[PDB]
Amino acid sequence: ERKLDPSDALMSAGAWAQRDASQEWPAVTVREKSVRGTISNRLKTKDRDPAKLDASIQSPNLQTVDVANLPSDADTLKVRFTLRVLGGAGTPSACNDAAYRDKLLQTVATYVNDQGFAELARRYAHNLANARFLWRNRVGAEAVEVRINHIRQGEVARAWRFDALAIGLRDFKADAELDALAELIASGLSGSGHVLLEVVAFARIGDGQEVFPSQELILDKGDKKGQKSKTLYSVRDAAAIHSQKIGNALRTIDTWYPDEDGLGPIAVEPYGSVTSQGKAYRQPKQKLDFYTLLDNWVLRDEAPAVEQQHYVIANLIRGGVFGEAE
Amino acid sequence: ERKLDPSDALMSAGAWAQRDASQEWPAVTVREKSVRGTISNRLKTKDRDPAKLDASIQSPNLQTVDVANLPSDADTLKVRFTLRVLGGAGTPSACNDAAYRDKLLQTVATYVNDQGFAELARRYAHNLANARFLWRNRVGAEAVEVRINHIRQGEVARAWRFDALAIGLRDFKADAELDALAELIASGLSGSGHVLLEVVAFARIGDGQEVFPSQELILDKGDKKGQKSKTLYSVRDAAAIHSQKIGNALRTIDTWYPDEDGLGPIAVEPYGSVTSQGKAYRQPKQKLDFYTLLDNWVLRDEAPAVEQQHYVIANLIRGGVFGEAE
Amino acid sequence: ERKLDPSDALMSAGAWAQRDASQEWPAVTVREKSVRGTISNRLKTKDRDPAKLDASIQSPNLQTVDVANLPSDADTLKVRFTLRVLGGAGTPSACNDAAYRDKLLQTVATYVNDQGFAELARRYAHNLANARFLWRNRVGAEAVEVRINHIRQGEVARAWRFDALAIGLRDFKADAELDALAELIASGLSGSGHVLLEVVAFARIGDGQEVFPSQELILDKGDKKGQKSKTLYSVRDAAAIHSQKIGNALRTIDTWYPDEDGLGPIAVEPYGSVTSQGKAYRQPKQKLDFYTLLDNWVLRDEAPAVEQQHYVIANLIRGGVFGEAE
Amino acid sequence: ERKLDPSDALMSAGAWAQRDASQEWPAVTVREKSVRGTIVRFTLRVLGGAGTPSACNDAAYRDKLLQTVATYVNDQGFAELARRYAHNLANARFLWRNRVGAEAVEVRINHIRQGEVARAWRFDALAIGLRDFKADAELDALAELIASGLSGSGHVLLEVVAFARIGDGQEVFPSQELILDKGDKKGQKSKTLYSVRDAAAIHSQKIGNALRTIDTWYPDEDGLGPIAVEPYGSVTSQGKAYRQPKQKLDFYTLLDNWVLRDEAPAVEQQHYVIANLIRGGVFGEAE
Amino acid sequence: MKFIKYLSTAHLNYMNIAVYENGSKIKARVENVVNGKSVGARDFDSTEQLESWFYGLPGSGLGRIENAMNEISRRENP
RNA sequence: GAAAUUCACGGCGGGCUUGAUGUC
Repeated sequence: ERKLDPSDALMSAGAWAQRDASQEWPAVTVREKSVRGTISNRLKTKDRDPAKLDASIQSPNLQTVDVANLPSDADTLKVRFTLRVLGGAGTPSACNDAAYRDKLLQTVATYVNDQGFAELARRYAHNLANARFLWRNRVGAEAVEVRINHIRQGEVARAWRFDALAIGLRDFKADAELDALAELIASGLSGSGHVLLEVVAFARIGDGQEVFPSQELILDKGDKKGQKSKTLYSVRDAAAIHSQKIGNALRTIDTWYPDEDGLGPIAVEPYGSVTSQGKAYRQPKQKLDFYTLLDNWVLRDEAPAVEQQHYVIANLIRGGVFGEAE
Repeated sequence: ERKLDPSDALMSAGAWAQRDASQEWPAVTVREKSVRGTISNRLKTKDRDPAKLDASIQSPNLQTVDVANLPSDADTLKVRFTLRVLGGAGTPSACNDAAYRDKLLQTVATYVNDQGFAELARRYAHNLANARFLWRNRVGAEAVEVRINHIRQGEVARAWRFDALAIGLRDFKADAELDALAELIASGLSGSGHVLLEVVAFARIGDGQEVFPSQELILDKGDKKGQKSKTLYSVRDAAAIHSQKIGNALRTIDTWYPDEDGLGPIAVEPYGSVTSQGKAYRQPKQKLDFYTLLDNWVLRDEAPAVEQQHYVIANLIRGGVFGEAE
Repeated sequence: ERKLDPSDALMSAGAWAQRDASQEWPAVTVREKSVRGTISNRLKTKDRDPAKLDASIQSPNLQTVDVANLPSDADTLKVRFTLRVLGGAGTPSACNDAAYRDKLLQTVATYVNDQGFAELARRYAHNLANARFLWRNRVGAEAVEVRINHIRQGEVARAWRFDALAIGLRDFKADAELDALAELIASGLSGSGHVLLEVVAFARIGDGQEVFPSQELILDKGDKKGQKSKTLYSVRDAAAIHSQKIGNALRTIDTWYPDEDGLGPIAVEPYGSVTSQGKAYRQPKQKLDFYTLLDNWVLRDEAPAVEQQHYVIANLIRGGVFGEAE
Repeated sequence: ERKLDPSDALMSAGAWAQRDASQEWPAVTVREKSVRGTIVRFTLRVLGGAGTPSACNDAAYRDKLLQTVATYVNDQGFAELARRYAHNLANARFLWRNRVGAEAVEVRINHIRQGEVARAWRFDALAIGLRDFKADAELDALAELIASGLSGSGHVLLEVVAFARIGDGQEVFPSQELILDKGDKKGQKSKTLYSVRDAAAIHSQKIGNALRTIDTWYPDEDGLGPIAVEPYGSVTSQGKAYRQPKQKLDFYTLLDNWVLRDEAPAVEQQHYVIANLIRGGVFGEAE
Repeated sequence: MKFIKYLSTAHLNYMNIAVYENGSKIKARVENVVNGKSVGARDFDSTEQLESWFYGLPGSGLGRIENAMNEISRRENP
């Protein structure tokens, strides 16, 4: 009875917006109106050879010539402006309600079950500390991913508006926060209780954010990239395409949503090393590891094969439900 | 006597137009003239693997390397613009007259019968509540299908013109309306009585609509897609082709006509759960269900096999006639 | 146990910014505010054929025609301004912390090992003389690479700011310094002890530099160039593309980082001849030589194959660690 | 042993600056401060004007590239041969005694009224190297013994061989005539003759002025060598690799002669015999 | 059948080269990382050939996977 | 003669292109 679905889908509630790299100066911080946006300038390089050679059957004369030679190419690498020291990040992510309200229903009875589970982990289990993962381990701006390395002062002003009128207003300092643990902060509970007012269908909340790294002068960045599949024939010169907004520098939504998906310390092996991104099969793309492998019973494709008939997860539910907040 | 047709056809009266995604700001709502249209930008993604596996007989070293890696394909992502918060929907659907006036006649006597039935369900049965399905369960903008999730304010201005001159004019709020039931509304009866002035051959009516979701900033959408049949060999990189109008973002007519075909609460099994799309064999493409199966006698391919000789449907006629409003 | 990584990456800490060629006059040296920037003019030249012929199998009639002719070409080449004798170099390089903090971890235990080695060569071995390579063999402005030839007076003012407020302040004379050896200088130890306050995670330091060659009048330069890969068909006239900032003359970061990578006198063969750029496989692009060839055991791709299991490098560590300061 | 380089480069020491066409009147000659620049001559100004501050670089064979460092050490040994062994009195007397005669002011030299050449020099802002000339009082096919010409050429001896940094702010004045035209430096019409098609001779400009570019100017101080193969006193050609003048389309020192700059180290680097054609085989490397 | 390693981070299509050896030849079955539905494969000599032509195709990195897939996919070998 | 194909998923990390020439 109540077999699994041949077709399931769940809408990505709590989705996110794009980024607005535009450059400003600290103590001219509050005057973010006409903050000039940045465009990906193009470099050209002469490539050396750090690639470790194969050692199966090769020769020590080829490395002489090749390491002598130059396989040069061009790279579209974006630069800060001349005198602007702040960065800029307008990222208005918005939360959607009704956390398990599906899109597809292979069996409506299974949908009614899962909605009953949503009332279990929503009415029974609360989202204080869930939203305190989404703030207390995201206000520490893993948001600004590669640029977080040695910020001068990472100011995080997660603002919010009803309308044009902005009322949800709070200030932070991501450098004054940990990035391996979450700590008790009152205003962090104002924002996370505000997301409690978001996710569980109370008020429509789209958080127009203003995140400012006050780092340095004309330095480079780590802005979002593209691909070279069936574009490296007509170009063959640029080999790192930065994706652009309209005359600006993206940090796309696809890296950005695992800034607010890197929560779960409910990983199988580690303890405090790894704040991985809570996913189906729990794979981080960097380390090529599979926390929650098939051999463990910690699969998101097994948490309703266990919970939908057997009701036992016991507070690993949270990383089995935020598998369905995507 | 009067055997069934070996060849039948009925013209899709009350057909629909395409959609015009173009972006605007609320309280600049009325100034829809130069509302800038949106183009499906291409982003370029990497990924993990959230898909289940066949778990019957596989070597484990498959899946351990399967989950680990990057499936990195580029995805054409339609994005909103930077500061425009309203959406935009110019969808001028037009109603055609003469609801059972066929295109083909395998027996003209059968055609005369069916026209007699059209006078029965047209002169005898009225289309007040039929058009109140087509308004009171379509002004609630199932129209704007996937974007309806957490609208800030879904403004529906179903306008109408004689000519260049626009006279049929009425304003709504689809968020101020139900999407599982229909309620008594006077202006909803102005529009539905206007469609009563449309369908049954009184005045030529093509309803230039202006539907505005005032939702949020630069967020994504759920715009209409394409296919990868015999285009995934020369491309193999894009795997979700959004169909475009001339420099714009379609929501095609094929999803749009089951926004004004999702009426019938005359389904066999459910009560108020399912406002399905009234079709032949009553199949919704999502749930893969067949309301009105062969085993029930509720088939559109049996309603004239019963009604054309036996005259008994008794107010399931409505979902046996809107089978012929397509 | 603890096999080598199939995937390693280390972030380029102590990275650099771009250059600002803009022209000024000496004894108007201190007034660098509105120093007018320079734009690489397009010289257009006619030439001889200084290239040697291939001499294998060639009819002698060809080269008579060849050297008789003119293979003229445009060459975008920058010129100084008319009365401005100083140069100008605003290069704000910034140091990043956490010298071996990786980006990728094929084995986290190997990462823990290498961090242990970072505590060895960081807590055990010090970076006084390492930063005295990065100052005492870079304040001597190998920075201003090709323009260093016969400077009138190369003034190096390596300034530094907390914020907009500049506090790190010191003055130099690169012509008063060697470019084959490093000597004991107190203020050079102020700057290098300041970089000691940078690299090892103490204070965020981005050094807004003002380097002034007081050389001569309207002379040319040696400013940074581009390439002619798939741009020499539509152009075919310019054959030396100088890369530009916004209306200015770049000296790009890619030549600039081997001004502060040319340290290592820990090369295999020479003694005081060659201050090469400390790299993987230690290849200088000019001489096409491979100091630390495969046949020597002085490879950066063998220093952890030796040190990660065997702990013996003995003060060639420094040119095996600044292989990982990139 | 010691094979030739697959990659050689030598820096253009003794390079040059741009020209400053600006117009003045003779006997108002000394007052060159606000001499109005030209964008045709002007109406009443009879002098020309030439501020060309060329600067000499040291270390004549100090390469930029080293395909073999031993070959570089050889060539530096040769630089000590033709520098310590052979002197540059008469080499710099080519660069003065056959360049103070202002082949400098190339096309405008035709019938100067009085070509005054004041090759000045400064330590700093302070100008100390100071000497006056008359290029019309000098030959342009031969070099003659002049004491002040040896002051300037001995000053370039103090330049080239690493003694003092010398950038010679020059003031060369043709006192020729009134509103006449010139022969100022030009441009090209490659992929600019479609959008324009009307101008067909683009003069290159400095900032609101009239260039004579460095590319014609450096063969005013490269036209030295009377060590050409065929002629005697006819041709003071520009000493180059393969010795080609762009005018006559001739190749003095063809492949068939052994007088190639791409053969003078193929001979000298292993065989040490050039014998005073060295000078036009070394000023091939002063570029 | 006697499965071995992949070729260098292969999808972008939920597809791969997916090399796995035969008893004498080697199968490189271009297939799904999902359900197991494949397109045509190619059987040939060892890794000393496999890397040698796989290197021998144009494209930069991911392009070798790409032109590799369109090379196997328009197959000669049944 | 008339059909909603989908929801959704980090791509990155480094790099001395440079050396010098007459506009017909």
